[PDB]
Amino acid sequence: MERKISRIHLVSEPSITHFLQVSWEKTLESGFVITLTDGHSAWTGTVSESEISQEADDMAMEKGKYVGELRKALLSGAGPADVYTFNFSKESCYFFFEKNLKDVSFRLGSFNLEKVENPAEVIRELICYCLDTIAENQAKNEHL
Amino acid sequence: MEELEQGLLMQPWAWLQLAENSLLAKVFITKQGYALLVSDLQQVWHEQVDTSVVSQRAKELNKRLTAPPAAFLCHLDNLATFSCDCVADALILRVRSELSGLPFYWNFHCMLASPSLVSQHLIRPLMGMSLALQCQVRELATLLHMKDLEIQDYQESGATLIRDRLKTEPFEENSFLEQFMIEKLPEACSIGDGKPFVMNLQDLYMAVTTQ
Amino acid sequence: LDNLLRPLLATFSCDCVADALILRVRSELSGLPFYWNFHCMLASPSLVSQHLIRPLMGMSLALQCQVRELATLLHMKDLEIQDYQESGATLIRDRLKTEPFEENSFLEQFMIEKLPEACSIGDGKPFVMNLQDLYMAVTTQ
Repeated sequence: MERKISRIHLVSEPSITHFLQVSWEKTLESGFVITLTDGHSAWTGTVSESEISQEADDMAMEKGKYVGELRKALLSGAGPADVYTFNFSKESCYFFFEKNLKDVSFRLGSFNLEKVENPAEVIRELICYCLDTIAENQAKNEHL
Repeated sequence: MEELEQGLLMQPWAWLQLAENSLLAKVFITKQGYALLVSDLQQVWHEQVDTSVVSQRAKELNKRLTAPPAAFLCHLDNLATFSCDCVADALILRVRSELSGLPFYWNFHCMLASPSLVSQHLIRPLMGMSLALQCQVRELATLLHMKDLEIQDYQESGATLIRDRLKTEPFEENSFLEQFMIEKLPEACSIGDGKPFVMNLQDLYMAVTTQ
Repeated sequence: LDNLLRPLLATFSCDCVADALILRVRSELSGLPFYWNFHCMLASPSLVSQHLIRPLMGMSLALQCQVRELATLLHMKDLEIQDYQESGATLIRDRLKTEPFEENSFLEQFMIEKLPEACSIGDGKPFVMNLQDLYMAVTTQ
């Protein structure tokens, strides 16, 4: 079971850091649950393996290569030449995310979202986890 | 558009490797559309397309991750997997390429090119270049006779050769045209797959198109 | 018809119906006149291929080979004249001195000055005079 959270900025909110959380079982291709927030409110959505198959086979692409791309985009595997961009409307609960080359954008995928009724609870969970994570590296560095 | 045509006219010939055969193509691309001409060295085909057809056809062939036709045009400028079919005479070139880091596909529905433009693009140009080449041969020949005059000037008074391997027989066209006919005309005039033409003659091609 | 044409290759008239070219001969035979009409449909692009283009490509590339070998002959005669002056310890009348041959300049000057007339299509008259021999030869090959 893998979790991966990512600090993001929606284009609609340049000054607000949004946070993209990803949870999945070793494999983003199999399907995942996604959660977005901005410190006052949070949203969640879901995508399946067949959705990714359909996306990748409308990418004209081998699935897996598009999965590596997704690893770059959503799990922060992007490189210095990589410029992804994220767009979401809180009113419509519709997300999509794109790729910037040739001075142009390329929508990579797009998700149906929903606002969570308990933002604060997912928030506590995420940040407890993060605290734990911090602390571990701290102890390790000490020993080293 | 007509700019596409006129630029194409000045476009030299490329050479294409299909898995089935080879091809020669001259193409003129703009952000406005494209001007192509393709031939298999027995038949020629033509296709001319603007950004609207580009857009709709890409959508059909390639759907989502959508873009400006000019972006595709730019990638085509980059210039992948090529295939074609001579459906009735629509030589539909089928090209799989890598665009946006991903597989791309387009069909050039190249109908038989028109005899007017066929003149305009091969024959009139070919005839022009062949004649210009003959003028080049004549001028190099007169230069070699100037050189023969200069060498015979040495030969009339002293001027013995030191390097016993620099001898040149006096230049006379007919015999060398004959030896060209016999020894090397077969290998030369071999049509092949259109490669030597795209290799060496494109300079003169563009020049003759300009003139 | 042959006896009439071979000299010329009597009066002739030509007309193009929509696609076909129609060729008319006004002449005489046995003192009597002879009238015939040619009915030539637009030729096929296999025919066009084989009779004009592929042979004409062939022309172009063969004369390219001509130019290449004749350029290298120019360079070898340059080597001979150099052997004459630099080590042969001899001079000439100075009225026949020729520039050492380089194909790049030669080409730039040919295409700047001679090319406007070197590639001229014209009536097809110069084509059918100057190269029909090579035409024949490459058709055979």
